[PDB]
This record gives sequence, C-alpha cells and structure tokens, in this order.
Amino acid sequence: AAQTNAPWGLARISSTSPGTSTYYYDESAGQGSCVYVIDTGIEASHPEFEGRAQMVKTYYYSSRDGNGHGTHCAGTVGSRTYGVAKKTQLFGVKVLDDNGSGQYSTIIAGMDFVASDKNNRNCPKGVVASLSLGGGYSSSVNSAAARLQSSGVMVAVAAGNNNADARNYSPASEPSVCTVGASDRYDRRSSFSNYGSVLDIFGPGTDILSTWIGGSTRSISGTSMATPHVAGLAAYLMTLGKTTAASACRYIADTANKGDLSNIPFGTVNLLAYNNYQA
Repeated sequence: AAQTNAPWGLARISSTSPGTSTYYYDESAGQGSCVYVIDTGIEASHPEFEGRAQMVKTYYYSSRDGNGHGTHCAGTVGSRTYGVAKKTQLFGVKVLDDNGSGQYSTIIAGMDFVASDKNNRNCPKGVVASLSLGGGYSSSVNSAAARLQSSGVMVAVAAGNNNADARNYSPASEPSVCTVGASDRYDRRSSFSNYGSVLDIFGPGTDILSTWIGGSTRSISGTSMATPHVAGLAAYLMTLGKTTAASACRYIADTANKGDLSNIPFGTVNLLAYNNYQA
C-alpha cells in the first residue's frame, strides 16, 4: 500500500533515503495487534482513530486526554493518516495528568496494569506498549518496564529530551526495553535527543504531524514522537509474523537503516527504524 503526501516520518520509515513523501507498507497494517499508549490519555472519538482506540484505565478524575500529548503519540502509532500501524487496536492508560505530569508510583502501577490487562484483550498478533515519558534514574521504574517487557509486551520508551546521556533517565536506561532517540527530516540527530549506549534505535522526532485533542492535528517535536513510530513499527512487524514482542527491538535494530544519521556521538548506535517493505 502507498499513502501519498504522508507525514515525513512515515515516509522515512519506509525509505532507504530521506526526502520522500509517500509511506509504503503492507496492507495488513498491524491488524490483530494491540498497542498500549501509556500517557495523558487518548481522544478516542477523534475520526482519525476510526473506532480502534479506547481508554482502558485512568488514575485521575477522567480518562479523557485534557493535554493532547497522548492523543498525538497514539496518532503516530495507529491513526489512519498519521499512523504507522493503521489497523492496530489502541488502548489508552492515563498515568499522566492534563499538565503532562505524573508520579513514578502511578507510572509503575500503569505498567503493571498493562502486563496483566493484555490478558483481557484480543491481540493474536502481539502486544506493544509505548511510553513517551520519563524522569530521573529510578531502579523501581526501570524494573517495572523490565517486568512489562518480560510479560510478553514489546516496550518502547523515549530516550528523553535533555541532549544528554540517557543512562541517567528512566525508563530510558532500562537495558531490556527498546530505548528510542529522535531524528529530523534531514537525517540529523534531533537537537534535544538524548544519546548513549542504552539507546537501541532512532525514529522520526522533529516536526511530527499527528492527531490532537478537539478533533484537530498539529506538529510537535520530541523523543515522545519518535517512540510511537517504533511502537507502531513493532506492531506492524509482529502482525507480519517477522518478529515477536521479545525479539522486536533487536529485529528493528537488525533491519534498520545503518550509518545514515549525522551528529550521532561516538558510542551511540547509528540506526534508523525502517520497515524494509518492498512494494
């Protein structure tokens, strides 16, 4: 399948070169997979989600996304126009308040929730969790992410936006999950992207168009935007049967575009997520 005039990041993930604008992908499109977006919520009524999104858990007075961040990330995973995996099922877990903030204890509870809640959902092709959030190093936060991964969920986490080594941030620094840095449309490391040996992969993160609350759209930047590209890619590849939740991060690194990014510090992987789809 070909989506013309796609957001640059979608075109990038199906291309061996920057500077194109058509996204190419297998029509299976993540059907039969599920992606949990652990964030500020998801505006599931947005026409872009086509009935495939739902809130399953909140720790606050509403499950609604009063911020937009979670809706934007969910749109990059799986919206019809802005999403990588256009037929996946999206499940929202609201661990962040409408200012985008959340206590680590709530975030940990949300991760353990997903590890159990997947047993209440139909995801024959597999389960992914996208975590566009983080703070300072916490062994308890890292352990929660490790448990979620161990339970059979492909966990993708943002590297962080400090232009610093991600070893000092959580859950970015957890070795067993997929830690995602951000790149721009010219294949440069995004100016804010964290780096370091703990990164597994880069995805598009600068000037990413996606869904927003109020049935709208906007372009924003962050490792929060790169993470759902990788989460959606994992769901897409799992639906194709090419990999599993336990092996998807390694498979994405195996099959990435290699050596194409600029300003990658010595010791950080130079790997850009790529679907290897041959139309």
